[PDB]
Parts: sequence; C-alpha cells; structure tokens
Amino acid sequence: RRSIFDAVAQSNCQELESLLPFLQRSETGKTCLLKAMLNLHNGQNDTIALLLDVARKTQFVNASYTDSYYKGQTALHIAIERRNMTLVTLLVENAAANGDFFKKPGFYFGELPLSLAACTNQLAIVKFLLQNSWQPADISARDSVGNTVLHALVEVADNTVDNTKFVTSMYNEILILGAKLHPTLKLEEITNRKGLTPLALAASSGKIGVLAYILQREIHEPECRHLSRKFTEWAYGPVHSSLYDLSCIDTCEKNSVLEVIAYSSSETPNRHDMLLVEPLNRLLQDKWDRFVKRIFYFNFFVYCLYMIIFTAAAYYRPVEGLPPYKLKNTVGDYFRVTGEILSVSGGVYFFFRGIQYFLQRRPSLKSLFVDSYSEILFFVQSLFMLVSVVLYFSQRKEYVASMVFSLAMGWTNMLYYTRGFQQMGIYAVMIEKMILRDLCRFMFVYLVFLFGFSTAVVTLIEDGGNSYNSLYSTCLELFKFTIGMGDLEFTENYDFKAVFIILLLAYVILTYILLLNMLIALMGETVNKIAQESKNIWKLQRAITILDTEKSFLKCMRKAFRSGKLLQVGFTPDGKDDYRWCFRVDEVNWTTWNTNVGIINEDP
Amino acid sequence: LVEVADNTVDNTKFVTSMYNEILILGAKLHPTLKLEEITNRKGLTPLALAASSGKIGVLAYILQREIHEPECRHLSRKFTEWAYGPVHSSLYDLSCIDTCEKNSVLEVIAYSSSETPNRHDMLLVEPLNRLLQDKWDRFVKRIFYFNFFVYCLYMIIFTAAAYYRPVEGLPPYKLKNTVGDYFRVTGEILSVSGGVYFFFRGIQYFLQRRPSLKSLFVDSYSEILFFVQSLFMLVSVVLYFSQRKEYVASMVFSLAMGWTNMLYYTRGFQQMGIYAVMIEKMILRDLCR
Amino acid sequence: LLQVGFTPDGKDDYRWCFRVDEVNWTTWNTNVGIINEDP
Ligand SMILES: C=C(C)[C@]12C[C@@H](C)[C@@]34O[C@](Cc5ccccc5)(O[C@@H]1[C@@H]3C=C(COC(=O)Cc1ccc(O)c(OC)c1)C[C@]1(O)C(=O)C(C)=C[C@@H]41)O2
Ligand SMILES: C=C(C)[C@]12C[C@@H](C)[C@@]34O[C@](Cc5ccccc5)(O[C@@H]1[C@@H]3C=C(COC(=O)Cc1ccc(O)c(OC)c1)C[C@]1(O)C(=O)C(C)=C[C@@H]41)O2
Repeated sequence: RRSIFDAVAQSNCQELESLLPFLQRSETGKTCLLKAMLNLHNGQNDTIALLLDVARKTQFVNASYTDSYYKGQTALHIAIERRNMTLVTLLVENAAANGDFFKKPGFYFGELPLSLAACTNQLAIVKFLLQNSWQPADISARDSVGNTVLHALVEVADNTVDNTKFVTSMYNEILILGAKLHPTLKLEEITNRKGLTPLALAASSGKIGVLAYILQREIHEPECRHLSRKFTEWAYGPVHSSLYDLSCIDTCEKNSVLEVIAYSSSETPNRHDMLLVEPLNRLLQDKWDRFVKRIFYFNFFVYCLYMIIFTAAAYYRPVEGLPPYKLKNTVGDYFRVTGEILSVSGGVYFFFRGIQYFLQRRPSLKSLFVDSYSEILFFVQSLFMLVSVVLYFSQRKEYVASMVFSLAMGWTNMLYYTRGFQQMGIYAVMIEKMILRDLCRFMFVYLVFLFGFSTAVVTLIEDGGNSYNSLYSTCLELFKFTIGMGDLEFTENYDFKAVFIILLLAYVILTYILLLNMLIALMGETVNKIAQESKNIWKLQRAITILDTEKSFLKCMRKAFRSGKLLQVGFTPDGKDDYRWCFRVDEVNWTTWNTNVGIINEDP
Repeated sequence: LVEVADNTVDNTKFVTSMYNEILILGAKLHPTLKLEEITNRKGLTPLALAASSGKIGVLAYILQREIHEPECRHLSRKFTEWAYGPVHSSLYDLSCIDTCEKNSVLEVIAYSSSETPNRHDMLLVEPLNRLLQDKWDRFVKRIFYFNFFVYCLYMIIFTAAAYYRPVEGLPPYKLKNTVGDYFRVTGEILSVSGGVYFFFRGIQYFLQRRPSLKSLFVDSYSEILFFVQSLFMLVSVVLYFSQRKEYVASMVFSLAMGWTNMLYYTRGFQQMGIYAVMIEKMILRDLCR
Repeated sequence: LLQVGFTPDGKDDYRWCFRVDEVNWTTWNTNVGIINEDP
C-alpha cells in the first residue's frame, strides 16, 4: 500500500508496472484512483488509466471515502472540481457527497455531480452530464435537504455582480435544457424539504439579483417560450404594453413572494430594496389605490372616535370617594359609563390583537424593538388599560396613575396612522429611529454628568434653608439648567462660594453648551445619512399594512379583490391556451426603434 | 530601503520591489544567513523599523508576502493552508507580530508617541485587526467588564461615604460605636485606598512612557484625568488630617471627576466609544477658541 | 503552531500561524502550493 501510494504521488508507472504482475499472482478509505486524481499536476497523473484497466481486468470506480467529514466523495467529484473535462469524461465512461464538509470551513454546492458542475461555472460538464450517452444525470434529482440544481444555484448566489450574472445565466441555461429534454416536467414547481421553491427561496434569503431575474424574464425562442413571465401584449411605435405573470407573487398555496418579503424577520439582508422590483411596486400601489386606502381611512376615523371618547370619559372621572363609583340616575352618569365601557372594550381588543400578532410572528428579542415598534406600543397601552381596570375594581385609587399613562400613549399612537402619507410617514420613521438609537447614548452620557455633579453639589451643601440638601432636589435643580430655567444661586447653605459657583459653571458649560450642541450636530448628520433609507422603511411599512388589510378583508371577499386580469399569453408545449393572471404595464422608448417580434396580439 | 520609503505610491512600489529582489538574491547566495533578523544600532529590524517609522506600505508588504518560487519559499509569511473551490484558507506567520524578544509590531505601533505619521491606519493591515479582535473576544472582554464593575462599586462606595460626611465639628472626626460610623469609616478607607492605587498607577505610566508636553494632552488624556482625580483625593486627605475644613472643597471635585471618568469605560463599545472620542476632541480643540 | 514547509537546509518549518478563510468567485482556482492535500 505504501509503495503504491508513493508511486502514485511520484507519477511514476515503472514501480506500478513491476508490481502489477505480483498483485495478479497474489480510517479515511481513500482508494488508489482517488489518490492518483488528488495527486495530479497539469494532468500528469497517468497511472489512473492503468489502474482502471487493471481493476476492470480483475466496482472500484464507485469507491468513495467513508469518513464522515468526506463521506460520499468519489473520483467523479474530484475530476469535476479540478475542471478536467477529459478526465471527467474518461471517469464517467468507465452518488452524493454526504460528508460534513459538504453540509449546509466548507463549500456547499448540493450533493450531486450535476449540482457541483452547475455551481462551479463548468457549463460544458453540465451539458455533458445531462446528455451523456454512457449515462445521463437526473435533472430533477434532489439531495438530502431536497435542493435541486436550481435550489443549489440560488443558495450559492451572494449578490455580487459577477456572482449574480453567473447564477442567473446558469439558471437560465439549465432551465432551457431541462425544458428541451423533459417538456412535461415543471422544474421550478419542485420544492425542498422546508417547502420553498427557487423563487420563494430567493425571496426569503434576500437574493435580490436572482429574484429580479426570475420575476421579469422572457425567452424569445419559440421552442421554449412558456418558460417566461414577462410578455409583450402589443407595440405600435415607440409605445408598447407588456404583461407580468403574477403566478405566485400575489396568491400562492404555500407562500407568495410578497408575504415572504414583507414578513421576513429582518435577518434577510435587503428586505427594504426587494420591493422595488418591476412588478411588485406597481402591484402594491394598485392594491393601495383600489380597495385598501378607504379601509385604512375608516380605521383611522374609528380610532379617532375611540380616542375622543376615552379622553372625554377620563376627563370627567369621579373625584370624591373611593372606587368603584356607584351609578347615578343622571344622564351625564349614563354617558360617562358608556364612555368607560367603550374605552375598556377598545383596550381588550388591542390586547387580544397584540397577543395574536406576537403568537403568529414569534419575534426574537433583538428584532422585537426593530420590526414591531408599533405593535409593542399598542400592546403596552392595552396593558396599562387592563392594569387600570384591575386596580379600579380592587378599590384602589392608583388606577388613575395607570389610566393617564395609557391616555397619553393613546394620542401619541396616532402617529402610527401617518404611514398612509409619504411625507409624514417618513417623519414618523425618523422619530422612531432617533428614539431607538441616539437618545440612549445621549441619555447615558447626560445622566453620568448630571449625577456626578449633583452628588458633588449636594455633598458641598450643608443645609444650615429650604432643605436643598437632598439628592432629588439637587438633581431637579441641575436639570432645570438644561431647559433654560436654571437659577445660578438657588441656595446659600455652603461654606465655600467659589467651589459652588465653579461647579455650577463647569456643569453648565459641559452640558448646556457642549453636550446639547453636540447632540444637535449628531441629529443633523443622522438626518443626512438616512434621507433615503427612511423612504424604503416607510414603503415596507405601507406594504405590511396592505397585506394585513387584505388578509383581514379576505373574510368579506376572499377572491373578489384580485389583482391583474386573466389573459392568454400563448400555447403550452403539449396542449394550448396558456392562461395566467397577468398585470399589464405600458412603456415608451424612443432610442431603440421597434426591433423585436413576439407581440402576443395582432392589433394594439 | 525602509528609511528611504516616504509612503508615496510609486516610492512604495519601488521600495517593496527592491526589498523583495534583494531578499531573493541574498537567499540564493547565502541560504544559511537570516537577513531580516539583523538589527541596527538602535536594535530595530526592517519590519520593526517600518512599523516604528510609520511606513504603512512597507509594513503591509512585509506582513503579507508570499514567494511561490520553490527555490526560495521559506522567505514568506502568508501561506495557503488549502483550497477546494472558490473557498480557501490561508495562514499568517505572526513571528514577531504578537510576541518578540526585542519589540513586537503591535506594541511598537500602539505605544508610538504620535510623532509617527499614521499610527491609526497601521492597525488595518490584514493580520493585525483580526488578531486584535481575536484577543478581545477570547480573554480580554471579561477582564475589561470586571474592571468596569469594580470601578462602579468603588464609585458607589465613595459617593455613599462622601454623602454622609460628618458636618458638626472640625476634622479629624472621632469614631463612634454606632454601626453607621463603622460603615462610613470603611467607606472612607476604601476611597483612600482607591485614590492611592490610581496615584501609583499614574506615576508608573508617566515614568514608563515619558510623554512630551505637546503629546501629553493628545495621547494621555485619560491617564491625566485619573491622575488628577487621585491628586485631588490625596490633597483632600492631607488637608483632612491637618485639621482643615477645606478638605471637602477638594473632595467634591474629586468626586465629580470620578463619575465623569466612567466615560473611559465606554471604549469597550463602538458606538459610545466614538461619542467619548468626539467629546474629548471637541473639549481639546473647539472650546479653547 | 503549524508546519508550513521545509527549511532550505533542514526541514519542518514550524511557526505560530493565524489561519483565516477567504472566498473569491472571479478568479477560478488557478494557483499551486496548497500546504495540505485535503481541505
Ligand atoms: C416601548 C418604548 C420605547 C417606550 C414606551 C413609552 C413609555 C414611551 O417611552 C419610551 C422611552 C422614552 C421615554 C422618554 C422619552 C423618549 C423615550 O419610548 C417609548 C415611548 C416613546 C413615545 C414617542 O412617541 C412615539 O414614538 C409615537 C409613535 C411613533 C412611531 C410609530 O410607528 C408609532 O406607532 C405606534 C408611534 C411616547 C410614549 O409612548 C408616551 O406617550 C409615554 C407616556 C412615554 C413614551 O419607552
Ligand atoms: C485636564 C483637563 C482638560 C480638564 C480637568 C477637569 C477639571 C475638567 O475640566 C477641564 C477644562 C474644562 C472646564 C470646564 C468645561 C470644559 C473643560 O477639562 C478637563 C476636564 C473635563 C471633563 C469632561 O468630561 C470628560 O471628559 C470625561 C472623559 C472623556 C473621555 C475620556 O477618555 C475620559 O477618560 C478619563 C473621560 C469633566 C471634568 O473633569 C470634571 O468632572 C470637573 C469637575 C471639571 C472637568 O480641565
């Protein structure tokens, strides 16, 4: 064994030739062929052919490494990786890499020779394997996870421009070849174990390039034209109207692309930019303009009424006695009690809606305050209302201490409804983001400074006065300096006036002049950085609003409000009458001058 | 060759190319001799000299250089452990980047007196940033957080003991059998011990580094502030045991400084470390004018 | 501590290395000198 391995590594067949007659007369698992293939330089491994001939003259071709790390690897995989067309053909003429190296430091390409060839830019080897006379590869085969070659191609994509160009081109080539070989089979419809298709997988994983390619792709070849999603309804001059498939973009049995993009947990790289693709933005705008805007405005109006009733009923709360408060025959009492009942009902409604959302989505802690700010705020207001009810019926007077907070939250939650308008939706987005990010840092630093100087000042004071020798009072008096209401001499119970005035001046210069102006500068810089990002965040928020409204209204009319019209785009390869729910859009282009064919309809 | 380099793009290309050529020829003629190991009178090697003088181009060339020629391959620092497809894992030498007998590159870059042109950008080279992040994640983060926690405890004890200072009489204040007096005296002892500790640490730093006056407030802001707080504490002690009531006039200042020194510990976090950096720089530059 | 090759006179060039991975689509595998046979 050692001598054979040494001869194979040395690329010398003299020792192997001498030992062959002797053999005839007489943890890893690597075979002689695998070792020869691995230890090959510039195709200098010549012992492979002799070893294969000897093995045939004496099952060895399929020998594979048995190690869990490299389980399943064979000579064909090594040849394919090495980019040896001749060696690959020779090995094929005369499996799945399940090893941990090839599972989801490692490289994932699927677990089939066809997938490995497809993911590596060896198109010729893909073609040869697909139409190899000795043995053709199975285009529809799936690995352990269930990914096909198309799933593997989607997984490989990393949004790099060259990588995107590759993955899209190879996807198109494999699609066309698969259609040519097996017209009946629908390759894209296949799903992996998780249940996602290549399009759904691309939308879920954030691969914007693959999604953009798939959504709007046209194959002009008459041989394979049904493998397209964007057609051309007609064209007269520089004007032409086209269609988009919208097959599983609007409503799909498993999961549509819109809801996969919108309901992503923000771990997806670029959810915000994934809705700018050609069909999706226009589809969302169509849904907004058609039937969602009126429902949104009605919801806003009803919330306004609820808040007005809540404010009126809380303003006129009974003040004399202890809760609960017995009813009175006066009409005012009846109206007040009606207001309280309506407020409590609204609180319960929001409580249940928040619980429903948190169960359905199961957000993680990190993304809880980054993707569900509005839901958290509404749920917290409902929680305050319910605590207020519990205290009120427990003969406690602290219920008001809860109620007011809820009431305050109520009004400040009206900003949620500013997402129906672009220019105010962006303003609310910036308010949210600044509150989340900047104020935490600013307040940590501010409180460090304030507490340090308040402790120093109250230590200096001796109260011997107005009992200013209190930490709370000194903290409040030093905080007043920040809001332009600070008295420089608010006490005289100190033995040393110079120390007191020096401390106050230092605090004023360090916080009022330095920290606050620095915060102004940082807010200005942040406004510039996120001028465009806020627009994308607002668009995502409105898209989620549209999806929620449509899902809620599905009960009233599940399929009545469907986007796009059913149209015939051509004939199927086997039958005819290729009917699909298309979404027409027009376009005008002076430069190119009408040079194309395939206009579905004769007359514009 | 290192001395000649002036960080110009053409100059850098020259100096690196000639360095490589001379290295290869020297290896061919005299394989046994290790040319780079030689040092000048000051004791620096070409790599250490490049790191010290701020020559970022020469440092970047030296740190990550591979000579594929089989004749002279050991004259390389960045290898290639393996490669399967578009994925490959490589290695870096780290010979005298982490620990060196004379002076490692990391400590030469970090402990430079800011006269070096571009200390700040010299840590972005391929091995150094990842090496520092590895050290942070592995064993330094926990010690930093423990130090922050202990400083928080010290500051809380100091604040509590200074808040309840005796007000009637003249120092020193005789002890009382009450438990509150025992706790207060324990707080004072702990505060004084912390002040002495920071005093000695500041003296140690200033002796080891010997900063110049110009760079004193540009490279050792935190050290100066901690030393000044310790100085205030010691002056407070001296006045307190001299039967003077002005010790409080010192103590409070120290106390104030104490809390505002917590910002030193915001460098364990990027987004607040940058904020503290800007506070420092603005205080130094803009407010004077 | 890892072995990176053989010294010009002796052998077993051992040094304290710091491994890092890299991924690159564009260039397509064209080099030699991989220290280890198997990834
Ligand atoms: C859950 C969180 C973060 C939060 C809950 C409450 C207590 C809140 O204080 C904060 C912390 C705070 C405290 C003081 C000033 C700023 C922030 O911020 C919000 C939270 C911050 C707001 C600011 O107003 C808004 O953000 C409205 C709003 C903006 C964007 C939205 O998409 C939105 O949809 C619901 C609502 C107002 C309060 O909710 C309010 O009215 C009360 C009494 C305190 C504010 O805690
Ligand atoms: C050595 C110097 C420059 C200094 C020492 C003290 C007296 C200081 O005033 C200054 C001058 C001054 C006075 C008033 C306003 C701004 C600046 O600035 C600092 C110095 C300025 C600060 C500002 O807070 C900080 O800078 C905290 C800090 C930031 C960055 C750090 O890396 C850091 O590490 C220790 C600490 C607070 C004081 O130290 C403080 O608490 C007291 C009572 C006065 C401030 O002199």
